Amino acid sequence: YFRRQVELSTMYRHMEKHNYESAAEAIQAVRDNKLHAFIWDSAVLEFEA
Amino acid sequence: NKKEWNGMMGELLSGQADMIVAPLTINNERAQYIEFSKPFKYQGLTILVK
Amino acid sequence: KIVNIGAVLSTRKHEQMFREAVNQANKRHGSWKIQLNATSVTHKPNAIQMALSVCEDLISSQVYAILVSHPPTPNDHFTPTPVSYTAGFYRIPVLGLTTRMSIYSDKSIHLSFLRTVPPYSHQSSVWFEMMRVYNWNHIILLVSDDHEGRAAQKRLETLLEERESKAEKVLQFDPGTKNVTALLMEARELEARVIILSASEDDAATVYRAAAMLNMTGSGYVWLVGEREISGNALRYAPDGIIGLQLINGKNESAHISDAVGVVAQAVHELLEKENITDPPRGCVGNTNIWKTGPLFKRVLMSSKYADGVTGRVEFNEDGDRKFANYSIMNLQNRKLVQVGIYNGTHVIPNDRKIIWPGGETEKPRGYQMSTRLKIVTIHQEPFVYVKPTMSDGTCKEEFTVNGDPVKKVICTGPNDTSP
Amino acid sequence: LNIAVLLGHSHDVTERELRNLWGPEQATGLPLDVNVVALLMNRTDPKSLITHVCDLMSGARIHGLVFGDDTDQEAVAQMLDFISSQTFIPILGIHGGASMIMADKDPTSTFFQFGASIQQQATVMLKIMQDYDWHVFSLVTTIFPGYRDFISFIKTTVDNSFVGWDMQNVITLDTSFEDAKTQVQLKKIHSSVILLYCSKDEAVLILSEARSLGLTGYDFFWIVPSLVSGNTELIPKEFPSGLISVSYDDWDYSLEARVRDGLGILTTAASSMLEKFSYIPEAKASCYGQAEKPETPLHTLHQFMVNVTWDGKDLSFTEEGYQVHPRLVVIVLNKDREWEKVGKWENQTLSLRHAVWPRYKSFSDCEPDDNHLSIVTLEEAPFVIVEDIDPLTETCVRNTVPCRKFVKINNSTNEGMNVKKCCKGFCIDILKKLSRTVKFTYDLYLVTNGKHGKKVNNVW
Amino acid sequence: WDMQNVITLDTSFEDAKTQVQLKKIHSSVILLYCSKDEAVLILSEARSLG
Ligand SMILES: *[C@@H]1O[C@H](CO)[C@@H](O[C@@H]2O[C@H](CO)[C@@H](O)[C@H](O)[C@H]2NC(C)=O)[C@H](O)[C@H]1NC(C)=O
Ligand SMILES: *[C@@H]1O[C@H](CO)[C@@H](O[C@@H]2O[C@H](CO)[C@@H](O)[C@H](O)[C@H]2NC(C)=O)[C@H](O)[C@H]1NC(C)=O
Ligand SMILES: *[C@@H]1O[C@H](CO)[C@@H](O[C@@H]2O[C@H](CO)[C@@H](O)[C@H](O)[C@H]2NC(C)=O)[C@H](O)[C@H]1NC(C)=O
Ligand SMILES: *[C@@H]1O[C@H](CO)[C@@H](O)[C@H](O)[C@H]1NC(C)=O
Ligand SMILES: *[C@@H]1O[C@H](CO)[C@@H](O)[C@H](O)[C@H]1NC(C)=O
Ligand SMILES: *[C@@H]1O[C@H](CO)[C@@H](O)[C@H](O)[C@H]1NC(C)=O
Ligand SMILES: *[C@@H]1O[C@H](CO)[C@@H](O)[C@H](O)[C@H]1NC(C)=O
Ligand SMILES: *[C@@H]1O[C@H](CO)[C@@H](O)[C@H](O)[C@H]1NC(C)=O
Ligand SMILES: *[C@@H]1O[C@H](CO)[C@@H](O)[C@H](O)[C@H]1NC(C)=O
Ligand SMILES: *[C@@H]1O[C@H](CO)[C@@H](O)[C@H](O)[C@H]1NC(C)=O
Ligand SMILES: *[C@@H]1O[C@H](CO)[C@@H](O)[C@H](O)[C@H]1NC(C)=O
Ligand SMILES: *[C@@H]1O[C@H](CO)[C@@H](O)[C@H](O)[C@H]1NC(C)=O
Repeated sequence: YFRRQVELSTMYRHMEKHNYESAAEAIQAVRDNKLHAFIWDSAVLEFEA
Repeated sequence: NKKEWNGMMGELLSGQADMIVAPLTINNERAQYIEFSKPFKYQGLTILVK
Repeated sequence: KIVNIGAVLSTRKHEQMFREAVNQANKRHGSWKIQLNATSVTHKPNAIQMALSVCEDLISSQVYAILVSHPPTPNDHFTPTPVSYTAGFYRIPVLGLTTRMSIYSDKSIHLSFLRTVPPYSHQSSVWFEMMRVYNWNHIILLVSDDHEGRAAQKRLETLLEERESKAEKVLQFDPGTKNVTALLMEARELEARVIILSASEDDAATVYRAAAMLNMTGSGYVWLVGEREISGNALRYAPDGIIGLQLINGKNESAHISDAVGVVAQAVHELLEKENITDPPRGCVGNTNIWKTGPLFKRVLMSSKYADGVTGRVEFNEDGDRKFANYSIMNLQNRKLVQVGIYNGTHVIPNDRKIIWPGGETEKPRGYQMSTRLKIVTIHQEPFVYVKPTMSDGTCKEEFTVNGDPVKKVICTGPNDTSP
Repeated sequence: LNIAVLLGHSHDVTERELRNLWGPEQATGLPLDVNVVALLMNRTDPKSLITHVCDLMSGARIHGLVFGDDTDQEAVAQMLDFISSQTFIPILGIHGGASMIMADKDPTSTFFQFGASIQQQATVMLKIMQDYDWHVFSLVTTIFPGYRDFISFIKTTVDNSFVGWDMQNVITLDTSFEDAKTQVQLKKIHSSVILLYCSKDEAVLILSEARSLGLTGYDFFWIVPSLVSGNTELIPKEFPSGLISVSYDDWDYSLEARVRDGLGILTTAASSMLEKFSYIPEAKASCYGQAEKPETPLHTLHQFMVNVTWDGKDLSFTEEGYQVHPRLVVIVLNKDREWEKVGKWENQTLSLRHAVWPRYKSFSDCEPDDNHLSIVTLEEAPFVIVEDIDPLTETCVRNTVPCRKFVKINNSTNEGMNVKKCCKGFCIDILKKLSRTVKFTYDLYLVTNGKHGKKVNNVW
Repeated sequence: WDMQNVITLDTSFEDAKTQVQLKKIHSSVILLYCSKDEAVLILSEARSLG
């Protein structure tokens, strides 16, 4: 979805170097402040909040 | 010498499974190859921070 | 003035018939000063020296018509290739009349070849018409020979474009093998029962043995074969109720050649209306100057529409084949050949006979055996797929919700880990 | 072993260099009794072909057969295919109608052409378009055969493409042109690059129709294969001067070097089969007096020399027998009515002489054309954003436009390479919306004289 | 309005330079000014041009 949106290439080029296999990797990383943001559906994120 | 899929789509298109029942992302690319169903969940995208 | 006409292996009931067709071609075609001159040769089983003898006899003859007249040949090669390939040096049109391989229809290769015995791709067209009769979507394909089989698969994918349907399974392999049972099991695991068979006679006998020993002729199964599978040892080993196809007056020879010679004669006498008439040179001893009106004479032969004859309306298509031929639909009723249908090129008509199937009733087998147990795959989603190890052995913890409701768990087979 | 090279030709080539072609060659000669026979012929009728094939097979059982041709009859090679169906002998084709590409061989045939398949030619043409990134194009085919494979390979190539080509749908010709249905089929093409697959007799009618439709413009490009582009000298007058074609007919590598390479591959297969099996000479006894029950061998070089290594060139073969990596030449028609050589094709990748693509803008005489623009700019960050090409895709990101930068070696030199580089920014978007509105063509590059502009003693 | 350049003919259909003017139209609506004797030839050419 970001690869088609070429006007959002730069963030894509910022995010291509840190991609994670599973979402729980990103969850454990953002809980221990190894990240700063994540792009996800609203209902699941509010559920986990 | 071919762009190919993997994961759930790689195991579905190979016929290893029968039907994906999962939070599968409806987009333009996947429906060019397979069919979809009508969605049970409507939701957008947002940012999780600390 | 004089036109030579070449025939190869005119049979002993056709050695007079060929000269009779030469005489009838000069009968009603006007008082013009053109004459004809018949040249008939007979093979010996080496195609090299016979290709040489035929090609220099045609160079010394300077023919305008080249024919193929070999039904009673037990040689399994069935290659009239080198005479057509020699005539392609001058683009001289060769009218085959016996073979049914689509590999002869390669106009990239066979530059100057036409024939009136259309191949098994048209049997696939008949099969698509039968699909439109029975309103079927999922079919099972099985072809051994690869040269005709790629053409058959391509023709079938061209046929499926109308509904935008797709074949359920593709099967292409080495002909002659005796170990195909794994692909038959993977076809059995599929939903449909539509069997499409296009192979050699030994391969058809092999799959008949692998079918009859493995219950594949019972109820629900849909058998559908052609003409190679109803001949020879495949005809010996065929189970009953099987449905094949047959060319009406295809293997018939004398009236076939008579209608072909009438087509050639009226096409030539139409071509003599046009000017710039070239002639084949003496290409035996060093004459490589190609014949000028090759594609012109071929293009005159392409749109040669006819309705007179014994078989009836004969006309060449974009493949240069018999438009809208007659077809028989044969059944093996208790090891006996019973015709159960007829096919004009646009519709199917069943006869007064009953369609007896290898399984149960005479109705169409609704062979779409549904997947009653669906193999469901999913990914580990945290709010959606909660995953627990087994408590003691294959058991869970039967918990309730906050409102008194047991959470309906399931025995999954999830990934043990995510590391490769 | 007994290896013969025959040439039925008219081009004046002597024979003694072909006798020298074995002596210093094959320095690591693992087969001992290798005997070469070089023969030159004049007329290419099939009688002499069959006769001398039987003479050479009776001539001490020759296993290596190499033939090239100067004439343009492809079916002769097909004739050799029938010879390849009978002699059970691996035969190499070199040049001309012996080297023209056929569709599908036989398992009974062992003849090997030296050329490129139509899929490989399509790969080279789409590699040209990939190197030029002209995304808006169309496919035009006829009922000339070998066409559904062509269209299908193009469809699978676009579906497996790095670019994501915005390909307009395929318009196919059906009959001889009525100029009523066919004209409506041709009016749907407002693109700039047209791919044409037809015969040479059909191409004259098609380009005459496009000239009558005005579809032979300076913006309208034409890339045709070697199958339609025939003789290099015989060119009809109805072709645009700038007609892009690709053919492996090279003259920097002549016929003698290529038959030397074929002899190297033959001796390589012979030495490797000698390392595998002892009794190498296995052929047919005689043509005349042929009794039946042929002793079909199982020690052949047909499915044995699939790969080969010679002179650093990976000259491996495909499943049908075609070369994996041949040597293709990209040419165009010049204003001097000759097929001007432009570039060469590598093993897989592609390199051209003119990096900046020349137009040959006077494709005919009735072309008053002045709608190209030469545009220069300087790097200013909120307007001009200059980056390298993406090395992963060898393609700029599609929102950007390419330019060239005359990057020099040093201060003492005066030569520079025009490095094609990606550009976005504000004025790039201005230029794109102008080219959508004013509907012009343009050429973007950078200033290498220096800064914006300043009068230095009445010199700007 | 969006107007293509006005096509003016010389004589009846020549198949040399008249169709050069005719084939430049990829639009839909065309008005015509001729005589009834010229109209048959113009509509026959437009049928032949499709
Ligand atoms: C067609 O004309 C040829 C002569 O050009 C005839 O063929 C000859 O027939 C006689 C008698 O059988 C033979 O002795 C010659 O050897 C033949 N010459 C050949 C092969 O050209 C032939 O009779 C004519 N057509 C018929 C009636 O078959
Ligand atoms: C044909 O191929 C199959 C393998 O596909 C082999 O036979 C079967 O092999 C499976 C294991 O793959 C066994 O479970 C079966 O018991 C075998 N069946 C029989 C009867 O052999 C073997 O290579 C060939 N055998 C046939 C004719 O099925
Ligand atoms: C094949 O062709 C025809 C028609 O099927 C049949 O034989 C001819 O039959 C017609 C009447 O339909 C007669 O006028 C002819 O005299 C018959 N010819 C001969 C020689 O039998 C028969 O079915 C087959 N005959 C062959 C082998 O040609
Ligand atoms: C199917 O074949 C198997 C082979 O073991 C045989 O046991 C069985 O009887 C057959 N099916 C039926 C229902 O007859
Ligand atoms: C044959 O073609 C040539 C081409 O110039 C022509 O001059 C000649 O009149 C043609 N022959 C006839 C009788 O049409
Ligand atoms: C099937 O046979 C009839 C016999 O007259 C023949 O006209 C035609 O080839 C086929 N069907 C029709 C009537 O078109
Ligand atoms: C065959 O005959 C005619 C054409 O002659 C055709 O209209 C008709 O539909 C066909 N009928 C059959 C037997 O399918
Ligand atoms: C052409 O070759 C033949 C042998 O095939 C030979 O007899 C003849 O003299 C040659 N003609 C010339 C001189 O080119
Ligand atoms: C060609 O491929 C084979 C494997 O099929 C390999 O063993 C061989 O080294 C390769 N090259 C040569 C030297 O033939
Ligand atoms: C092609 O040739 C080059 C130069 O010899 C070589 O480095 C490369 O490995 C070869 N492979 C490709 C890219 O086809
Ligand atoms: C020449 O050399 C360096 C490196 O090639 C180059 O960057 C520069 O343009 C020149 N430097 C000077 C001013 O000598
Ligand atoms: C570089 O070239 C310029 C002239 O373009 C000159 O003024 C300058 O002195 C040169 N620098 C060096 C490397 O001497």
